[PDB]
Amino acid sequence: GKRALITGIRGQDGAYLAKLLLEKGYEVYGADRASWRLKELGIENDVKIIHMDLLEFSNIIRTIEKVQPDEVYNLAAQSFVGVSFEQPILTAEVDAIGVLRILEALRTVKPDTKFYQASTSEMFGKVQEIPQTEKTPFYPRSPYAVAKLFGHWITVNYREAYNMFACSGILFNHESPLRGIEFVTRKITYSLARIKYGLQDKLVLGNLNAKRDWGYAPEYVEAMWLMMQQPEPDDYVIATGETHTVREFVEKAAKIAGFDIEWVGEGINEKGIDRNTGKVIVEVSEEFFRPAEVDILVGNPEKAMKKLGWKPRTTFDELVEIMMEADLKRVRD
Amino acid sequence: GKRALITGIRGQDGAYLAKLLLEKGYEVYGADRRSGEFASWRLKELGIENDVKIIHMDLLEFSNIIRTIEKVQPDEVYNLAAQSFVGVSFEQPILTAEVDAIGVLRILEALRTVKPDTKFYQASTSEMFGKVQEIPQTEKTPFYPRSPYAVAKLFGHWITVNYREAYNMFACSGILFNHESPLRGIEFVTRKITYSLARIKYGLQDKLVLGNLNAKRDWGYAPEYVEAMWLMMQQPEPDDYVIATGETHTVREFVEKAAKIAGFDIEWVGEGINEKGIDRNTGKVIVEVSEEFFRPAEVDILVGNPEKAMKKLGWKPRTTFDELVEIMMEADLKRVRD
Amino acid sequence: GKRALITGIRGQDGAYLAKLLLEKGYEVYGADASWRLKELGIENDVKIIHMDLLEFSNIIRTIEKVQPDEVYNLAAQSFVGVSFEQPILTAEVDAIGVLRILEALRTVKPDTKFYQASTSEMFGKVQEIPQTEKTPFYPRSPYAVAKLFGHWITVNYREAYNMFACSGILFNHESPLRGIEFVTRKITYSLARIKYGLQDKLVLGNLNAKRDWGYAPEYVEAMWLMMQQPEPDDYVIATGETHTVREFVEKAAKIAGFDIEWVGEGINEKGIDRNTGKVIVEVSEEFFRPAEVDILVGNPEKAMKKLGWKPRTTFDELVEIMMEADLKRVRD
Amino acid sequence: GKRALITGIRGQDGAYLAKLLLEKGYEVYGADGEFASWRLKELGIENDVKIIHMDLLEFSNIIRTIEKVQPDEVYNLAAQSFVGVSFEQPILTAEVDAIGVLRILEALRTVKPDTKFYQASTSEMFGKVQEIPQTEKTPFYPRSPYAVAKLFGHWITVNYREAYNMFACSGILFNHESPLRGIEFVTRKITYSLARIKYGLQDKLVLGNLNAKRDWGYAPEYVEAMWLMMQQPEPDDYVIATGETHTVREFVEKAAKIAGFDIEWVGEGINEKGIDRNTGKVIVEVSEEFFRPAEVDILVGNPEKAMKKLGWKPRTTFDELVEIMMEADLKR
Ligand SMILES: NC(=O)C1=CN([C@@H]2O[C@H](COP(=O)(O)OP(=O)(O)OC[C@H]3O[C@@H](n4cnc5c(N)ncnc54)[C@H](OP(=O)(O)O)[C@@H]3O)[C@@H](O)[C@H]2O)C=CC1
Ligand SMILES: Nc1nc2c(ncn2[C@@H]2O[C@H](COP(=O)(O)OP(=O)(O)O)[C@@H](O)[C@H]2O)c(=O)[nH]1
Repeated sequence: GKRALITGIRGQDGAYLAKLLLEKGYEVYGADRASWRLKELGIENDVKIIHMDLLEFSNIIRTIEKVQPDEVYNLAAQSFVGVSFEQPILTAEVDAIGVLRILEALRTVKPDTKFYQASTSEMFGKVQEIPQTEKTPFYPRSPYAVAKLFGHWITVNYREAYNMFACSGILFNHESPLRGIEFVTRKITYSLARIKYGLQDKLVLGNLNAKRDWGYAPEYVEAMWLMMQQPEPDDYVIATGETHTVREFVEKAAKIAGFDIEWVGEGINEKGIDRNTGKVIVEVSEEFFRPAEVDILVGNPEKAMKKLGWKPRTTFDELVEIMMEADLKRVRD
Repeated sequence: GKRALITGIRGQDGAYLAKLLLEKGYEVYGADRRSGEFASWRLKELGIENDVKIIHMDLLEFSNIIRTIEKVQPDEVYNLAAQSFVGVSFEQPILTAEVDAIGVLRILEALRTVKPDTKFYQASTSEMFGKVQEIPQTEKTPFYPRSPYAVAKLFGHWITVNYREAYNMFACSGILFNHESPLRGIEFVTRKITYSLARIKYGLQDKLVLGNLNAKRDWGYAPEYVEAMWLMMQQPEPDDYVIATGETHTVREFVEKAAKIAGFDIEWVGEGINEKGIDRNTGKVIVEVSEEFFRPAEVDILVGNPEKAMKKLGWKPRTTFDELVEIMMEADLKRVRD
Repeated sequence: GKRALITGIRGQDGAYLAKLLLEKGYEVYGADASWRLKELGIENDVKIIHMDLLEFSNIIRTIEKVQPDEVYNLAAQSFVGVSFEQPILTAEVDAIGVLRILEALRTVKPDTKFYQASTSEMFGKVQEIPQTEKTPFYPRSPYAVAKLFGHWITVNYREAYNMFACSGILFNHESPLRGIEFVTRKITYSLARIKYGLQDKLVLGNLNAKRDWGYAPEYVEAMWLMMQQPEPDDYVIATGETHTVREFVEKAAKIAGFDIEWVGEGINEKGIDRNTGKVIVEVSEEFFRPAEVDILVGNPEKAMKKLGWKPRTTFDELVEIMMEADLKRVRD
Repeated sequence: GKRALITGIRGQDGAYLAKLLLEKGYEVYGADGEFASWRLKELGIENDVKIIHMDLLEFSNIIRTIEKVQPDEVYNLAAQSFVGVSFEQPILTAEVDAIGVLRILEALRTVKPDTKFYQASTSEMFGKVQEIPQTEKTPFYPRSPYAVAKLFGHWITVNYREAYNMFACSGILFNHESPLRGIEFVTRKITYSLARIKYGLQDKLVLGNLNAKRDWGYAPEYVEAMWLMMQQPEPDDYVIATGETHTVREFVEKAAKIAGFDIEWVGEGINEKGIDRNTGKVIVEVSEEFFRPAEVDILVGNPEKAMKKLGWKPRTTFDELVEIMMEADLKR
């Protein structure tokens, strides 16, 4: 029975990771500064919530002293790229300096602690190779990305300089029913469900050609745990290795939702018609439609599949189905 | 008339940059954390102490930085400050990040808000290459920091790039390799060597204790490097440049050439950590390697390829390694003769 | 409609201040759902925004974006006990946090009116009885020490940059919005339940503890009054009189149908309802602390003279407002 | 042998304390440049003091230091001690002179509680004096971010004594100069100036308020007081001053004499000018440029308690001091 400490406990990954660790018999302490996610997973009463703020050092030190964890998963952050352009300094304090604060607190009070840093594919920014691996040169394109890159390297440096068990997971996009409404995958499934129940009329999106490497969040936090259970600390890219367009997602979700969508038109004037009603379910707005991105983010996780035995167990279709089902259920109630 | 704001004004680079811009008709405002009665010594030694306006601006106080930009309204800002000590960064990692990484973003953000048309130069370092991924290293060599200082600087470099690409601000990042001068700080091997030999020749000192005499370094002449900073800032489009000599020399060579200039015919008797420098001239021991500094042969060779600087800025090393060693040794022999 | 910014919006004071400011035509921005805002019916009228007192830049942009005319710093890590365990964190919010706001205003909008929420805790080892603005401070906890910094840095920004910065030294104030962890709500809320079977007995601490208790709505009004004066100044906001935890339990119990008779002493004191001859109130070693030697009571006359402020609710009415309110809640 | 850890080792008081403690057989460890240790060199102890890197802002760094040094006595003499800079960098000043004190205390509490601790408090905390002279009992009234931050360091030190039972002292020292005094302060300015004005390396001397009555003492004697109170059976706070005041004007007069000058104070106000009644050449001007935001007029302390309990008292005379400083600079 080990003790794990999860920052960002209220988010998609913290929630699912909490679930996973509890099933493996851990005592789970969620760092926070009630959560609808822990509750939806039915574990809000088994997750021990304690205070901790990555913005200040002394409270982190004391939290480690009191909790004495075996494993610390830092999934906490200001993860919105957009916001980071407006609040770059605050973003840096949490996503960059905050990472160091924990490492320095573990170095100072409990050096035998395992540390996982939640890195992102956003660090590859203007991709230097396709697909991307642990050896692909980084090229951040937003304050958020630059702060994350800092967190990455500072985690590698503490591993090399103090021989601490510090891992860095360079994770690519991963969704789930607990995904924020702010995200395209959830927006699509949430919206479609509502439309099917008259609570909404049309699904308004951006470029339907945008491509992403989408995975199933539960399987991703599992890779986090896997990294942490190895004899030697290392960093891994975690992704599916394939990309899909926003159109494939809408299209497949609309299908599961019962619609018989049939695209027509192109560009900003694209539309999806439900051949079951004859009305337009989806349409593109200039408000969202942005320039087709030449840089393609898709990771090559063979290193993780190799050393960790990790591998996606959900196909893109299964993921789309899971999310659409969950949201068809949510809207009914 | 143009006006420049230089952080770390009282340091080696800041002092030379100030001297250079003053010669170009610039109005020079500066700021340095190190104050006191001997702090502006580099400014006194170059004779520009009364030609530089010193203001208070700490890289950790955002409101102070903002007020400074508002009041000074600079045309060019050169961020040359920093707690530039690799060693100390392990003992003060967060403070190091707050100054060398976030301090960069504080200046940029106050510039974007107060006077967005201000040119900005960030003093990045070859330390960001750390475990060199390519030999030599160019602007394209993947970075691999090996210390909180290197990692912070990496943030400082990228945040600078991002502001150039995202806000179309004129922001430059100069990746400079070691550059020495008589103004270099005693802490560095170069001043340590010359300042020590000078004290040895004049009997004020016993011996010179160093680390591995095989350590290779790409040493350049400071005055030429700050000139490269000004060059970058005068280009139509901002960019980043590797500024180095492109060739290395061993700490041993530096001691030898320097020893002579001081009146010593050094002969190297020993192996590695047992190596010793005996002046045939008097059969006495001048140099010995203490295990206190020694470090096994480094597999990583830090050597920069400044060909891009040559092509766009028309910049290249002019002073020679022998001229550099000589310039430094003479400056300290002179300092000791007082 | 003037624009106001309130840190600590979800707390008792923040909730009541926002209601007072809204009735007066203000645009209210609250820095941080909250059951209090919803209970006052102003949840949809308070514009919620983000602001963290532990970091400086986010505060700057918030001021540059809201351009508030009045700022009320009611946010804080206000737990003496917890402050002994987290002294540094406490200082960063209750001491440096105040300076971060003031420094933001000074840098971006100097004509902004600023109110700092100080506490009688700064009198700690009371140097006079009662305590006034002229009473020497003597903080007895990291919390009180931090708040003291908050008070003085506020005085210094007024005198150095000539800013309209006020500091109100407020004593205890209660209301139906007080948290259950506080003695007064615990009393009324408990009695209500006991009256409807939901609970068995009320377990308190030293029933001899004496306190200067006021009505929160009147205290946040003094805050606003301070901010409307010609000149900025500091004021002690209190009732000037005190009562024991016993008087409170008793008066409330009488509103809850009980008829308490006190038997026992110190840690062995117990209250009995004659009407039903049963032990309702009892003291336990868990909540028992010796009778504070530092008698905390404020003389609010300066507030009368310059603000024309004074308590307008009796201790009895305060107990009634709370007891009645929690009886209604328990029913529904 | 006794082991002491001093912060601000290269500062004025830090250097003298190092000298004195070495003289008493202590192992000295100091935390804090190519000429930075110029003070240690001047007192020729530069090689008897072990230097370690510890910054008042890096808590983890402070902990490792106590852990590595295991000091018996800790004297915190480091600080961003510039009332002026204080207004330009109020947050940084607080983090170092206020929270910085707390980080040490907290590091001592958890790594080595039995360590004696000394906080370098200051008379600047009395600001707009509430009594004349000022004693340990004179209510404080800070007039700058520096003063306010220090006030926190004082109270936080007191609280760690009273609450955690630690040996924590707070020395409320009044202004004290020496030849090592920083060139930023008025005293070292005047003497460093005249050794120039009257040497053709400068014209005149521009000063601000030539009326600020100041209690001036001799640095070496004041650091003696620190060691003394730290040696008492019980920790406590003490006021350390000469109990005698002299205006900046009065200081210049004598300070100039030791170089050849006969004041001719002509003109009251910003138009005040002091000419040499000898070579008939004006050598002293004025300018609002040197008038502080919230100035502290009179400052005179009553070191009566230090006398009774520590036996401490000022020896060097005001003139002896002016002489000491004026000569070391004439020489330089
Ligand atoms: N989702 C993805 O597809 C990918 C995510 N990641 C990264 O993985 C991590 C977890 O992902 P996910 O759950 O979706 O992200 P979230 O955005 O949900 O995680 C943010 C969490 O951080 C907490 N938090 C914010 N500031 C602080 C602070 N100062 N101190 C402590 N906690 C704080 C938040 O709490 P509160 O609610 O109180 O603000 C919230 O629970 C993030 O760091 C993200 O950047 C990387 C690659 C892909
Ligand atoms: N620094 C400084 N202080 C001056 C000057 N002229 C007058 N003063 C006053 O001298 C007094 C003492 O100044 P200083 O030695 O710097 O000490 P401090 O006031 O304790 O920081 C203050 O009240 C100043 O306002 C001047 O030119 N420089």
